[PDB]
Amino acid sequence: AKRGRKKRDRKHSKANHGKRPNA
Amino acid sequence: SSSRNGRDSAAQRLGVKRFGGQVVKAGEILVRQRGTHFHPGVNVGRGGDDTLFALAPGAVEFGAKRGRKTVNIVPVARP
RNA sequence: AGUUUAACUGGGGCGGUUGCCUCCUAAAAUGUAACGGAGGCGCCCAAAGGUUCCCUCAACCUGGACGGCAAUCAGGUGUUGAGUGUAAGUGCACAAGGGAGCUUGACUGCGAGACGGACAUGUCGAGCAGGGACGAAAGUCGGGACUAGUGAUCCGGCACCUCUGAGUGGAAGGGGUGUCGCUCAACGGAUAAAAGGUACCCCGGGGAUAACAGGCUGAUCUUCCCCAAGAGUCCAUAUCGACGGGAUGGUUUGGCACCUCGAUGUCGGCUCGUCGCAUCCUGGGGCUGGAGCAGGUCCCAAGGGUUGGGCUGUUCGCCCAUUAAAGCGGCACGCGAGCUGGGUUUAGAACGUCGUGAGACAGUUCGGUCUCUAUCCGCCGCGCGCGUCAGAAGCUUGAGGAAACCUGUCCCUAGUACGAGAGGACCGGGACGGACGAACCUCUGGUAUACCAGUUGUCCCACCAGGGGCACGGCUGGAUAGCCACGUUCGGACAGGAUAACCGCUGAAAGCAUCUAAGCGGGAAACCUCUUCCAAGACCAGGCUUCUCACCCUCUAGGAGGGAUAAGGCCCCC
RNA sequence: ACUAUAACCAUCCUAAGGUAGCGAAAUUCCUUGUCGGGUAAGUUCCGACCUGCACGAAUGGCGUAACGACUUCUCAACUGUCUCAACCAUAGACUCGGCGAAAUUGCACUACGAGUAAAGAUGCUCGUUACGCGCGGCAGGACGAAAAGACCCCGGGACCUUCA
RNA sequence: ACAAACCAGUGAGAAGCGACUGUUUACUAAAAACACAGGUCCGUGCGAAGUCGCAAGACGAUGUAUACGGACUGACGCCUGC
RNA sequence: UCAAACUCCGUGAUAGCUGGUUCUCCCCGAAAUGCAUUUAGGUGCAGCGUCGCAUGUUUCUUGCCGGAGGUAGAGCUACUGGAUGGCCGAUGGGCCCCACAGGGUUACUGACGUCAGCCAAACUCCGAAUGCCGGUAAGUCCAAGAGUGCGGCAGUGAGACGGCGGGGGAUAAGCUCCGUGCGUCGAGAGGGAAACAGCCCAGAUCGCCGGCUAAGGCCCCUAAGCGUGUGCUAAGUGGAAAAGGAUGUGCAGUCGCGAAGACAACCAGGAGGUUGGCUUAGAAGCAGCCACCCUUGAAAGAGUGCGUAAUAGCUCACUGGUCAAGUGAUUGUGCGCCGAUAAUGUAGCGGGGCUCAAGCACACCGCCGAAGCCGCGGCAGCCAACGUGUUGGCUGGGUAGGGGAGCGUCCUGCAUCCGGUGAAGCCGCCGAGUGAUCGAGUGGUGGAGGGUGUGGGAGUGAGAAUGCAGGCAUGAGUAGCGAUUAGGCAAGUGAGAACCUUGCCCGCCGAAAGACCAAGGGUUCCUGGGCCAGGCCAGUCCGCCCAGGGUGAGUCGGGACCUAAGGCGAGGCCG
RNA sequence: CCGGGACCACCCGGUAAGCCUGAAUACUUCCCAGUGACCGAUAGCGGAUUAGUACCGUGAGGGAAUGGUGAAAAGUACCCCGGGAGGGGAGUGAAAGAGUACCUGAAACCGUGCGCUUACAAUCCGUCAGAGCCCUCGACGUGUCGUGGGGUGAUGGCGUGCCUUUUGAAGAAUGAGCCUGCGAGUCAGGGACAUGUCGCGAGGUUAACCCGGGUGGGGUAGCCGCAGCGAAAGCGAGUCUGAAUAGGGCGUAUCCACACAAGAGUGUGUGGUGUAGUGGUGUGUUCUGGACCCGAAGCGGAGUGAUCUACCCAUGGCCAGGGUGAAG
RNA sequence: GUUACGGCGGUCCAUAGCGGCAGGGAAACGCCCGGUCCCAUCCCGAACCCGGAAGCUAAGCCUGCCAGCGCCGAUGAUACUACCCAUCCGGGUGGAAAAGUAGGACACCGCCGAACAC
RNA sequence: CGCGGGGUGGAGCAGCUCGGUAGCUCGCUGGGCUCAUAACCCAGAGGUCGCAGGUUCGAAUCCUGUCCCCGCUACCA
Repeated sequence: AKRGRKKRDRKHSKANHGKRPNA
Repeated sequence: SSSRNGRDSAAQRLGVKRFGGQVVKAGEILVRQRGTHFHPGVNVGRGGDDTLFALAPGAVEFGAKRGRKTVNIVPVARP
């Protein structure tokens, strides 16, 4: 779903380096 | 539903206890094993559970003899 | 009467499991979890142990009486695929596998050193002695090729012992050594001894843990889509579209158990809505196996509208009549500090079934307390203050918002086009309507608490008469105003702009073609304008005008402060 | 002898195998069973069938006049229950005077959207909107108040049952 | 408009349950539950049986099996099978 | 109040449960794992922390050396299994010779074997890297504040996410269960990620209006660049997404053809045999199909299609010409397009806005940017050195928790000191200390006991326990001011009157809202007086307050008369 | 005859089934005299006060709150406002900022007054920077500057309460309305373990108890150390096991030197050094106790309750009016 | 010291083996001749054992010839991989580095003895 | 949510592994009695609980998937 998708794609950022808490 | 499995035995901590070069006393357990993946050789004896123990001091030497992998104890010459 | 009635558990219950051994999981040391994947054990052997010696199979080929695929015989090939008491693994052909002889080490006392290790357990062990077995001897033998084949402690039993012997001798009893007795199997074993119900329930706790909702996931579900085997007279793609494949959405059943168990009230309905569009109608359009009427399918479109009833608690659904249509969904399966409370889901009772029973049933049945003065946000309305660079007043602009946006039947066009006919139009005109809404109260109609009349009972005004009080205004019959709807009138528009799907023009890139890349147009109830309403607190605080447009005092006259006034306004008053 | 069922038969078991009567029932899951009646339309109701999930003879069965603040269905009349609501009065609400509480309360000059976050935000982010203060009102939220959730689980009690 | 106001039955049909009048969960259940008369069974031969009580004693009952207690059923009708 | 009342006691019941547990600073600093458990939210032990003692580099890191493994990968004609296609061909099934046997033959199955290609967590002829064990040489070495042993004291024993390897699950879950000298949060601030425990950077001793940096960023919000150069992108891609669709564009190619004129366009031609045959009533360049030819000749397809009932006519493929060079088909890539699709409001860049990049790629240049590092200064802990307290090095986030050192309060032994020329306490001012906190510094208030040092002892520190008591707020000058009868005028009294008094009206009850008793209450009755409490307002009134007075019985109701139920019960019986 | 730990024998002791018996010992309703490194009015008895009172409950039973003027009432004559209350003058008093509401008189809370600020603004409410205004201290020169200090705060940046419990809370999870007081690891014991310190020291120490108006002096009974091993008999630097001189277990404080055996991990002898505990006390954990504090539902004992309610007993009373119309 | 040699051993027990096709018998190893003796066959003088020396290297054994089957097998590359970089590319770095394949690798070493030599 | 449970001649029922599986009644076939059923006699005949696996030598028998009508299936909120 949209919410989880967005929150996961947030990790694809120059700062997060492809990893985030709960992905 | 249910599973007919779920069992397991206790881990027996088999393996090699004293590797190559390790200086060992007599009677020291070198190899815990079930069969003779490692065979006994020079100054090494085989117990009832196919355990290998040093019959004399020395450094453990792993060798081969007619295809069998052997465990030998080479003496440590005192100065 | 006192108590027990286990735990694990992707909530609990039911089911299953609980210890030991083997493999995988296990990530090449060891170890490593799961209600992870597979199996086995709770023995057997007096030889299937020990030792000495000897041998090497299974399978295949060939030949052989019964004899066959396969019995036993012979030869050959065969290095291991057989067999190893029994699971699996590791091993074993040097044999630990097969056979024979002799035997009892399937010993006593001990044990350097190690493994493993929460602890308790567990495991190996050369070597010394005793007295033996086998062997010529070397040497091996403290059970079995290995790893499972078991049970702590307490308690007690048996045998033996140069232990102890409650004044002494004895004995009892105790003690040592060896050993026995527990599916204590929930197998580190609460007790020697123990099952259930609670919806009559209580307490302590928990969002450590389920039900509702939320959240994640999206198997399932839903909505699409890709390929197109094909059905479709032929024709894959008018339409349906198998086998398969890819995704959306998050509404279904679920999975997880992340907030909430020192309370997040549940289904359905009522009321109030609001949103999305995956559009039911209305609107626009492409294709059609579209003649026309009517459709099918797809695209655009969410402006408005989307009925009332029977049954059921019901949602849903079926049915009845209608309709232009009777949309799908979200918002804590919207909305219980807004309502209900029929159902679910307390206590009562009953049926069936289960249970010895207490009692239980996503079985049924009858009955069964729905609390709260709104602080904040929010929302609806209304004021007070200040500001908008003097004070006031009138009239206003309209940024920006709100509202509204529905639709049918009939007639003419025309029984024309179309069509063999049946039947039957688009486009465009006209009338009458339904529903919805606003305003109004002339009509109609309702109401009328100081109107009029009648009238019952009773009491009173001394009495008659006439009236009054009380009884729902006592009841009745009527009823102007006001409020109002059942009533009256009106409304939704016309028109324009820019657009969606779509139709195109001119046209290249690409000598053609091409709705496009430059350009130009058309095109919908959607959008902006238009209609109605609010609105300059529109802090860019607006604009056009008009009125007053003038005095004093104190501080030391700096910047102010106080007073009295005008225009005007407020209060009091009607 | 069409079909259907099965009066009938065989066989197994039993202590005996449910008789009369009743029957989608206060009992019938399937189930809104089927049929009929009633209704324009009836998951309810009545009658009947019997395929009794899971009736049954003193845990009485089947009926029953009369009775019932019982339950269910239907009808007449009646009506604002409704279509569909309007008006009048009274008590409050409102205003003035007087007395004068309450639950609650971590705070506070307590907005909205889309997000983010212990996964539902007045308080965080980015924006949008919003002059300050009150009065009457509405109840969407403050996971509002109240009651240390009764459901569920864990632990412990209590009472009850019994071939613990 | 004459029962004038006040006061003052709604009625009918059918089914289920329970026969009925009554009783009941004071404070969410008035019911189909309880009771009931009637029935059957069992017990009791009399300071009975049963019950309260350690006992005495008491109730039962100043009664005596046409009585008393307990159990189930629950008017009445037909019945109550193995 | 009842599935076993209430009260007291036992009793301060017990609660593996919840809650609470009060001053400071310094140093160190976890765990959420294993085993076992009537155990699973508890506990014991181990592991991990601290302190002390002992030992002393044994730890740890790196290099080298000696070693064992069976994972990844690979392989299987190397085993067990699976498994694709061929070849052979046992075997069977049939057929024919037809018996019965023995034969050939096959439309078939077709083992075994063999050729080639494959697969496996429980397959392995093989086999890593890593990791592990050991040794060794060094490193760190005024420190990791290591390691080991002993002992005191613990807490933890619910973990989370992320990276990697894996199981379960649908190779879904912000799922679950494991592993990982993996990390972070936990217990960790700071910067970035819009916000955002677990991601990235970096581990906060304090101070500074000093500097360099990391990650990330430099159009404005927002500090630093609308940076430089070369290209790309037209989709606001960037600033979500699939199968799959697609003359998007650029680059790099490759191939076919081409001035001997290509592809495109324009002009002319574009077949006979022949219907090549089957099939339909037919078959023909074209329902449909078998073959898929030759011939005049450029070119003619068994015809490219339409049209076609078959044909015709139509244009074709193709041939020739007119002008005139690029044209056409494909390969991979770099950016893009579509697919694309929810519900309060843009809302899938954080916002504005950006292609005149502020987007993408590659290079390059600087800068910003943290509590990181440096600089200056202060403090503390450990250690070392030297000297009998200074310097220097290193370190100094911190939850549970351990250790150490202290502040403040009270009571005290002793010794001192202050104080009616004003102690304490309280309110302040001015200040001080690293902290709790201090003030023998000051004023004010106040009125009588206190301070200091050294020891001793504690009812010694509260913000929380839905804590207890008191006082006071919020709501709020809000609700409500207690029925279903209804009050009004005049006059009076009085400081004051809606309410008291008087009068007149009106209205209410009238099987009562009247009158009398009992029970119960107990002076509330009456008179006089009062009005700060009470009365739900006020109050001159009162059932309120104060004082005084008031209740008279042979016949009433009761005793002295009687007994009922029942109670007490001499003796008594029983216990 | 009884007892000497079943029992028998021997021996010993005693002589039951009969009674009395002071002191040493336990306790304090009450009385007297005193003490406190005890409380000092939310404490200490529940009770400094009307106290087992008021009040609650039918009852058993539960069970409060309420102290301070001043040295002395000298307790404010008198006048004024007022109906009074209350106040202002006056007086008393050292002081009325001691007025029977009274010592001191905090905070919450409520006001009044002055300064600053605030009505275009989105605020865990503060912090950092900071305009402007006001006040203050100094300087110079005459109001601008400073090594300044304060109060306000326009405005900008940053910024998600405390506690508890959690993987994780600003959290929409819990608790808290606010202030003031009170409210939770304490005490005993020759207790246990460890550690520190003091005393003595191969010894240390007393307990009860006695004497002392005390905290001091006596008190050797015991306790811990001083030899262990063994089931024990027992033996003893050895001992147990065992047939063993044959090894192992435990012990011989530890260390040094030598010698001899060994290099199976080192041992055996000799010599030497020579062993350190114990009692006070502090601290930290711990045992028994309520044991850091609060908290159940419920269990038991003994009693109170049938004036509510259920049932019953005795004795009385009540049931308007109207209908229906049984037996006989 | 030399043997076409007899034993005893060794090797990361296959570069060693298997299968070749041509050879040898000095002593020795062997088949071989017989069972009287020790001894022996779950029956067998086959074997084990004993006594022997008639003939034969036929076989074993031994020597030479080999890539025919098996075995060994690099390098380089690839896979996989610890660490690192990297906002999905499981992309890439520097290190380690297989299996399979291919090129290529066909017994050796020691001690004693025998015959001869000497 | 989920679990569970016997099969055998044509029908109905038995029989648990020393190495076979079978037996009973009915049915059926043949004969007989009768003028023609039932009752009598039998040479009577009759089945692989389906395949996979045993430790298997061999399993109806034992174990698992299947063999499949099966009583009980029950998430109580």
